[PDB]
Amino acid sequence: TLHIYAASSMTNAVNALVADYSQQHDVKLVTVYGGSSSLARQIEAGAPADLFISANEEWANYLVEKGLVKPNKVVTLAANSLVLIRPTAQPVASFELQDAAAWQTALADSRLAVAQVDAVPAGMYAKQALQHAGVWPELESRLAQTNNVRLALALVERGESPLGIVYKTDALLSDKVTIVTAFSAQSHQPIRYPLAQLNDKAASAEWVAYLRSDAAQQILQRFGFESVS
Repeated sequence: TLHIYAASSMTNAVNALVADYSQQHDVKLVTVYGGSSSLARQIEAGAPADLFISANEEWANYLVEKGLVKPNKVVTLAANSLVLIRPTAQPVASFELQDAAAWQTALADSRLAVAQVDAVPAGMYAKQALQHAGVWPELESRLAQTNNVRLALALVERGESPLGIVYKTDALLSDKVTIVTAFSAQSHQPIRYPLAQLNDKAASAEWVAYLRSDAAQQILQRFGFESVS
């Protein structure tokens, strides 16, 4: 039994990857999805985990620093971009991201859906982008912060939040939301997903080899992830 801990934004792609792999190989792959920060802290506490996929470099390096992953057992798997979404049934024309007043008009009496901004990668990237737009001090007090990016997505899908900040890949799989605009590359740190191998089991190594292979990369591309050079 292999235990894979993966950022919530990886839910669908890892499910697809497990499915593809599981036909050629007689191994039981068990998956746990959640915010990358929470997953990492669970692993640090001793949770059985063979592999970890984070939505930022920092949480995988956290495990290296603590001595639970060797530095050469982390490889970058994929990249993403960050988007502003709305519920499909609630239209809002795009606006100047640096226009704090246009944010407060779109929000109206609601809150901006984001993952927890201090620790969850999607929240950290959101905060960076809003800081870069020059609108953070205004929006600071108008967030609905969730434990992971998929819970942020769901607030928007339900129409509870009229705007949210998620990854491009999260929007792409949902018909209940529409992309308002994408944040610029300059607005946040490049979104990169490391894959950390937490032990030397042969099965962990063969999984990693598959995840780095062309077959796995084609699946990640189809779910909307970006390649890394």
